Amino acid sequence: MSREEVESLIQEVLEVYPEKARKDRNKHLAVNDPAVTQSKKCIISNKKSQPGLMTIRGCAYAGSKGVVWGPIKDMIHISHGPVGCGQYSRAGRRNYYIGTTGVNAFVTMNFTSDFQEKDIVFGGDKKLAKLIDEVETLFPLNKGISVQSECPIGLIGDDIESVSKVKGAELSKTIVPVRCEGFRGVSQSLGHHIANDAVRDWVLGKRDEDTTFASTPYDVAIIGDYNIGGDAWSSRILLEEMGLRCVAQWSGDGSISEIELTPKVKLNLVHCYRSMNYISRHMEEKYGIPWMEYNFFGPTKTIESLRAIAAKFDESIQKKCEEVIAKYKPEWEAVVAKYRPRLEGKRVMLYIGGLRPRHVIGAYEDLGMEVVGTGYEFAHNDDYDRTMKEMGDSTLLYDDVTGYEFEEFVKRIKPDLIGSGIKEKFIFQKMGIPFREMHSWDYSGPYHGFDGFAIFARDMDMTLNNPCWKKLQAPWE
Amino acid sequence: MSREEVESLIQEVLEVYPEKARKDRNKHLAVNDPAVTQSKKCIISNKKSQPGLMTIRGCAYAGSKGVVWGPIKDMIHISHGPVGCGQYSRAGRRNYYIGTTGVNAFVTMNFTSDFQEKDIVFGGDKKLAKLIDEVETLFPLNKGISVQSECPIGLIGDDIESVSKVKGAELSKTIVPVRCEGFRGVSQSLGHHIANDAVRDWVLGKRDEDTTFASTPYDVAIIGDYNIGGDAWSSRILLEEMGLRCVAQWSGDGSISEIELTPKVKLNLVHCYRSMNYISRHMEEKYGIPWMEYNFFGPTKTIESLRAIAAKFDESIQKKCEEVIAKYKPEWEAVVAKYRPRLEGKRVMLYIGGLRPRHVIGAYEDLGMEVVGTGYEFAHNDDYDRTMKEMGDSTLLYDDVTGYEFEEFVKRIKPDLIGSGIKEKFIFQKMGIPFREMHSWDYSGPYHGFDGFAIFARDMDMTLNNPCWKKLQAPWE
Amino acid sequence: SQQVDKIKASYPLFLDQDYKDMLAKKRDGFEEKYPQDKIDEVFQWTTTKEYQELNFQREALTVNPAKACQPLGAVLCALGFEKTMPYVHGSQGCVAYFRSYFNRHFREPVSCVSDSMTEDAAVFGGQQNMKDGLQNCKATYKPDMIAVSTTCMAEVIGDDLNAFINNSKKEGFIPDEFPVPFAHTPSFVGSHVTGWDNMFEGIARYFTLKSMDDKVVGSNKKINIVPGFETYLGNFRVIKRMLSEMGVGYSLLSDPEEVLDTPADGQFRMYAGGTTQEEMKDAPNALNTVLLQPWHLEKTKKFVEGTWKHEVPKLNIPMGLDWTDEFLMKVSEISGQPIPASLTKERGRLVDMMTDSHTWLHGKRFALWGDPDFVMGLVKFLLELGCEPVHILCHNGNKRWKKAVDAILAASPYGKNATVYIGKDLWHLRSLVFTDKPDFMIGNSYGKFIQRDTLHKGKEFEVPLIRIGFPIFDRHHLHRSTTLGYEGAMQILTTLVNSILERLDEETRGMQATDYNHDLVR
Amino acid sequence: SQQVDKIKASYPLFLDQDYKDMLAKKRDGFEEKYPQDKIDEVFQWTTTKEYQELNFQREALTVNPAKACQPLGAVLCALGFEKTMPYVHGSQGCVAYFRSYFNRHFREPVSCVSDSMTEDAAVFGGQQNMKDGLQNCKATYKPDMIAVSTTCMAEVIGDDLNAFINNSKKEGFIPDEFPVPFAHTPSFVGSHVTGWDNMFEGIARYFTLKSMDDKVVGSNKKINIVPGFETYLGNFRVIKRMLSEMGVGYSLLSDPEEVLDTPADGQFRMYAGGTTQEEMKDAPNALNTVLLQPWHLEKTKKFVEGTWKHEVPKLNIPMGLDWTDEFLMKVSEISGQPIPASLTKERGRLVDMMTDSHTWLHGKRFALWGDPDFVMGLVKFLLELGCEPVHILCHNGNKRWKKAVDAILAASPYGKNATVYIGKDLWHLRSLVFTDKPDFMIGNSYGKFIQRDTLHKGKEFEVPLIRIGFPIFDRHHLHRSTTLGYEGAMQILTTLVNSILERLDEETRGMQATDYNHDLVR
Ligand code: ICS
Ligand code: ICS
Ligand SMILES: [Fe+3]
Ligand SMILES: [Fe+3]
Repeated sequence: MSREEVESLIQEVLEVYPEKARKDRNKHLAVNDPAVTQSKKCIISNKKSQPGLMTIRGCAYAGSKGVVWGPIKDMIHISHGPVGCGQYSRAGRRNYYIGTTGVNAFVTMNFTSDFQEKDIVFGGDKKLAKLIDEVETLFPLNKGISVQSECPIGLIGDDIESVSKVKGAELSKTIVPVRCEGFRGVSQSLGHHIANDAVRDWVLGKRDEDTTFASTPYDVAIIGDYNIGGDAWSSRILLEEMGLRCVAQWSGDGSISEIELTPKVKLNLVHCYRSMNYISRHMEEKYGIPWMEYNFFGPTKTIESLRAIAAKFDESIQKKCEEVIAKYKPEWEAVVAKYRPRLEGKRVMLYIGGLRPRHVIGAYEDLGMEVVGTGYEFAHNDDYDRTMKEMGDSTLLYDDVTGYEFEEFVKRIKPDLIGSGIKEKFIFQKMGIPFREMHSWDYSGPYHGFDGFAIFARDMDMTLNNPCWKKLQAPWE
Repeated sequence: MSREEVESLIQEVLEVYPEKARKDRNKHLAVNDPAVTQSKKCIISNKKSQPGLMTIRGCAYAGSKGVVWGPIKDMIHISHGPVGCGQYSRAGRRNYYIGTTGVNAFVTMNFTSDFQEKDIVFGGDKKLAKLIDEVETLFPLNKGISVQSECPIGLIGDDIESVSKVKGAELSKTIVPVRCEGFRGVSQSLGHHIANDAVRDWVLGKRDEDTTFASTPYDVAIIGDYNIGGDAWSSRILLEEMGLRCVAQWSGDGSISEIELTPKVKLNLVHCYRSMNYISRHMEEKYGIPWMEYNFFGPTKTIESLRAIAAKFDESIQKKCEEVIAKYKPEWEAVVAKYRPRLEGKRVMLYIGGLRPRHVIGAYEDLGMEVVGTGYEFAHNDDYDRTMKEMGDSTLLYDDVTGYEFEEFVKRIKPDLIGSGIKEKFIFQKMGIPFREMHSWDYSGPYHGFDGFAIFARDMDMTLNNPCWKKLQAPWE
Repeated sequence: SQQVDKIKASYPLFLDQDYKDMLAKKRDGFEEKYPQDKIDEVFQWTTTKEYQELNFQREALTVNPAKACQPLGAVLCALGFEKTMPYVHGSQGCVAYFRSYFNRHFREPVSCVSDSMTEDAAVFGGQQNMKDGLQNCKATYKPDMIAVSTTCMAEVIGDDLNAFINNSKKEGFIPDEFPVPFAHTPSFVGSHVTGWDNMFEGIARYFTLKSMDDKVVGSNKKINIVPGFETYLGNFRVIKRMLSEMGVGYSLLSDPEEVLDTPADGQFRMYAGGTTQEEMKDAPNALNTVLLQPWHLEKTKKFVEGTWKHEVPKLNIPMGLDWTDEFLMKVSEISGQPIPASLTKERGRLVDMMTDSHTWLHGKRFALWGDPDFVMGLVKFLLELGCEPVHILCHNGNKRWKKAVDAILAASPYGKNATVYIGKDLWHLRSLVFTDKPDFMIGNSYGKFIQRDTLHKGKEFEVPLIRIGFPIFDRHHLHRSTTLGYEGAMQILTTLVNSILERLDEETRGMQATDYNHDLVR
Repeated sequence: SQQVDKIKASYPLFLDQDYKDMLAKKRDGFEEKYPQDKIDEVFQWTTTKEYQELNFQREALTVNPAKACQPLGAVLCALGFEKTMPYVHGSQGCVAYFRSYFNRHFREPVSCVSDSMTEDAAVFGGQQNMKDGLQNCKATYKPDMIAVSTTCMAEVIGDDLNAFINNSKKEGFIPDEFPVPFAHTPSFVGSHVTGWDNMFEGIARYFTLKSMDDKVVGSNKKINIVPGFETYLGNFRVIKRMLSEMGVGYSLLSDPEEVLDTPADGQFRMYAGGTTQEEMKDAPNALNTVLLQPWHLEKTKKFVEGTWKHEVPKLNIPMGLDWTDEFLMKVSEISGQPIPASLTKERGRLVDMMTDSHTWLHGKRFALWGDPDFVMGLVKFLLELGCEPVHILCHNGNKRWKKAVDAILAASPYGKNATVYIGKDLWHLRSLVFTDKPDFMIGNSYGKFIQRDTLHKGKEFEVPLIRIGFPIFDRHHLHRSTTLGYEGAMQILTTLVNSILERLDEETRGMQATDYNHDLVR
């Protein structure tokens, strides 16, 4: 609202920084204009964070182990290095799966080499080899092993690639070395890229010569859905109701056989472009599989996505798509009728990772809500290119926002609701502003699809209109 | 020892009383002499309590509803009067049973007429009739109804007998009126007598003309076991192993059909003489059934009891009895070997209702423990007749002990362990003396029989030798 | 049989095969038990709406009540005065029961005496019992005061407590100066809370009615606090702490917290703490009197306003956020003491916990029961949490209380599915939780049998019990908890949210079936 | 599908038939899953003694550790000082993780910054990162002090913190007088408690090493208290309350209780409370220094004895009856203050609670894990209750600590079946609780997966988890609890006995099967 006021706010917030930090952070804050298409000319992204400023960004290990590789349920992922990284990331992300944990699934376990001083001084390749033998003995039903490098692995002269090659050839097992040391890159995004490269080099092509899998013209793969709270399942049900056969989903509730089967599908459905565009483009080049982005957040986006996907196939799929839309119409209409009056007019600010800051705006607009500000930890300029046309005029955009910046922006804009991660939640609850976790769905969800939309609407209503927010001022003061 | 010391202690304790109270209480305290088998010349019992002295005694309603009638599982027992009595006695006594509560068993429920002022003024017979109709509608599988009168029923001239007769004839249901008003008698004992009379008059003889029950020479009934913690089951298994057929079990886990079948047995096994001697004697006179007292507390008493019971039948039962004794010998021998060294020499004082203060002594002596004092709330002089020969010379005996008296006696004698009810427990725990509940078995048990003896020994050890008792003195005091 | 190294108690001892076979033989041979199919059919029927309609038509039968008789409350009130012996004029069985009930709730000794009236007193009254009992009690237990209540035996025969006590004094059984307040506590009227009210009014009248001439309201610069029937020691403690933090002079009248929490240090202290006689004598000089549980302190209110001339504030029980705020503000206005920063911070911490747990609390449906003030405070706090009370039961409530609770419910959208029941018992509530299933029950230990029944219908129908109230017999040391003020609100919030999460963990524990939702982080 | 009036989240939404059928199709068609019989057989095998032998032969593989890395402890220590910003020299991903870990445990904002070293610093070092980061942090968040720790990146490249900070001061990035204590906190050494120790020693050295000339032991008549790594706010609070009741002057060094418990009153307070710089400067003038968790305060002990010349008492952690007694007596001896009657009464009340629940506590078998001092205090209290520790695990313990715990166990008959494991993880413990089943587990939220596994074997094999320790992620507000002193002992006793009784109620709930033992009174 009131563009000139928003650039004024940007300048006033920036005044506190030293000159180098202020000059840097100025490039990462822009006022939105939906007409603008090339976001490079307004906002800058995917740059190093300013030291000492309390960024929200993670590291490459989080992007690779926490995001891409960890959800693969039937593999064992080794946190190679000291104890901290695997422990802080153990079961912190709700990438749901079906399995018998500790027997044939291992997502919520923490396998680590637990580096000690001697492993730092004399290297850890021999410890790695013994660890792999121990894994094979103690978890015989595992279907492969990944090695997720923490910072010291890259710093010291360890060579996990040769260990992985030798051991994998010795035990006839897929061992995937991942050089996702946390000092690499500037955020989780290079973690995504490194992980995708590991998938391509060590897993994706194992069945290039195998032609025993039976294929159909309706074979699809879901790429970049990590099944947070069951999101991927709630999307898969709609796709299969449309008459498609989902051969694989990457990587939530994913298995290594599904990854290896992906090169046999007819279309790749990319949910998170930011994290899986690398492998999607590779698959298009090497196997000729087309890919498309879709959005199952809220009924309007879901309907548009289903229609476009069905348009990629024959007339029978299109008829089935119209049947699915008709069948679900009363459910999301009832949700809208019940919850839109309680949320109409309310204003939201968001700050999330690489996809959801723009991807969820349609659902808020379906509940009659406005996104007056959004931003990303680690998005790239193409992400902002999509975001600007998604967002409205004179709205605030922030890339790699500092804690101080986001607090000041919120104190000025005064939105009715903030959606962000765990490190901002309690800050804004103390500030008396309703907050929804937009990474973990506040241990709720799923939000994808028609079934997810009802949960989304209920959650936003229950938090935004909660009576607690009216009691922060003691009656005597 | 030192009979003179104990008599002096009795005098010193008595000095505080006013003259009339002191003269009364002097007759209820005596020093034991096992040669003295006429306890009336020594101690007096079954008299009114001295007002204002904090007796432990309950009331007739407790002796009738709480003790005799309440455990009968397939009947509905109505607490007729104001709300208090049934509420305080609801599920307070662990008379265990097998059933579907609220459907075909009703032991732990509280049915009451909940008298209001208008019921006191205008009478409650019509309320009782409507209540009985409501019971029949809401609990169709009940097999009979008892009406347990509280104090106002006797005071306001209500005629529950006529209501019971009329309604029982109307609905073809057994309705047993019990005039167990709490002001009657001086303790639970007259409650026992009134309840036994109600059983005799309204239930016991319903099958006098019925000869369809098949009988055997090995038919017995267990009379006066209320199955506290499963005691009666742990005794019944021993009886059945000896080759006997337990037709009836009064009244713990008892059913009305079992009571009605009791007149068909060959021998009545009386555990609690105090509470069920009335019906046992009646059954001997009316049906010619002999009865005998037994004791399944601890291996010596249970072995003697099994042999004496088997002696009442032919040689095959006696052989089976010797086989049972041989089979169980290693179990109680192992218990003795484990727990006697931990308890040898320790001294116990007891104060319980009417049977156990003498019945548990053999069990205590089987672990090498001495009972230096015992007494009863409501025993009669035949009970003390049985008690004197089983207690050691110059041991203290107290009838209807006051709280002050028992506290002073304990302060002087300083036993290693006290066994009594809930109203004394925390008093003596605060004095730093280990305490076992001897009514409810401290929510443990069973203690009867060979299986019960192991639980008894473990309980006495765990309480007597608990580390908490060594910590009452602060190290800086 | 038993194994010496692993001894079994009744559970699981009686699950052994020999015991199972013996019990089956007993049932088959001699119990004439209804066939299991009939038992299942009747149980299923008891879970139905038709059965509920029959159940709510009851007019004469009470099943599983949720209240006790007046003298229990009278005894609890008497226990709150220094070196005071509760004395119940009437039958001794009542006192045995009162003592056992309080023993099991508090896990502490409870001192109380009877004058052991018998059938002879039924014919000729209990005057002699009173004289001898007062003399014996004073001689033996050496109390500073004897507080006299009555059982229903004494009430039905119309024993004149005043005449009996006066005659005891004139005939030398007890000194004329020895304080013997009395109260008629008929058990066929009201309930235990009414008995507390009657006993307290009796004591206050005995100490203040005849000496009002030299009394000046506000002259001692204190506020009187009357807690009513209270079985959480934390509640007494939190009221005292909150008033001390504000620097407010106060006089807690009937404070039993010391005598119900004596240390185990090798000696038995029959008396400890308690309101002194000087405090009761000086109470009319206070600025005002605050009643913490007004809905059962009506007679006390009439006496305090009519005789002490205190303008008793219209305050709810200090439970939850809003009512604690209102209590503190009224105390501030009466005493002129500002609300200090410590209480402001504590209030903010409670609000912080509310914001931290709201997502799990929102929309949860509760059935609850208990005494009127406790029930309405719990209802108000539940509405503040965004929870939905559905079945609100108060066996000893009245029409005016029910209207007040209905007005509380109508003030919030979260009260739209709530119904208030008065005069209904726990069998009524069993039917309610079958036919309109809530998420949880909040009540005393008697709710465990309802949880048993609902589980018997099936795991999907089970309603877990959250033990708040009185009596609590099957858990240890919960009588130490707090339910009043911000601290009590915090404890209740923690209990509720962690009960919710514990149930969720239980439902999601199954491997490869429901453990996809067995989250580490909640 | 969804029903607008009863919306379902993931549980139980994914138990709907369409979702079950879809998941079965996914598994059968594309997952190439091992057959269910194979999965059952392998699980059963993982529960065996032979599997346990293989599991305990592990030398290189760690599975489900029960410890974290040093800088987490360093950050927690830094948080306890007034207006202090924890600053981690190294990579920013570590700080994201530390903040989220503490957020989820405390449900409170956690402030911490990094200087975001990247691949470039791997060859040029992080000096520029330090200069710019110190300047940016000071300018933006306005701290009175910046406490510098290190991630493993910085440790491996050997960044000289002292030189970097000194150069930052000389070159004007931060004022020369601005306090910037630092500590090397290598994550490949020790654990989070070691990081706390290193950070605290760094701060104490920075404030006291160069000004010892005018310091006189005992001149300020206080006792210093060092709590160590503490994640229960009640523990800080109880130590303060106990010392205040004795009238003992004290200085709690590293007090984070205010900043981890700010009220929700409409403003965000980044800093609150905390040890002041003046207290740290004056600490050497105290009578003595008491270390509450000595087994991870060794370096601090060396500095305090060597430099401050305080005769640090040999005291265990004040957990349980005997160790609380010993702590109070040592404090009394040092300060000359007698132990007051309030603490004597509180001790007697704890003993009272012990004497009441002893019958339910006796002989219960426990597996437990956590940090060394907490574990040994819990073991000592369990032995005091007559409980049997069976599996005692401390992943970050050492041989000397293990010997001390063994000496504690040998002093009691209840320690006869106990074994102490050091360097073992929760997969080892899973095997232990399968092959030598205890009654319960006491540990942090990571034990819930062990409870899940034991339940998968069967209800008779399930080991319920009792959540005491750090981190607790799946229950709300348990970080407010207390484990030290008599109050903490009381809370733990209540938790334990009521967990026992809750399990018993669950096992006896079955109608007509096991409910003969479903007693109202326990
Ligand atoms: S992978 Fe990425 S930060 Fe695309 S690292 Fe992050 S489960 Fe976010 S906005 Mo947490 S690029 Fe997924 C994400 Fe988005 S962990 Fe999840 S919510 S759609
Ligand atoms: S019936 Fe009697 S008081 Fe004989 S009223 Fe009482 S379950 Fe006692 S000593 Mo409680 S005459 Fe039974 C008894 Fe003994 S309730 Fe139990 S333990 S053997
Ligand atoms: Fe106690
Ligand atoms: Fe919080």
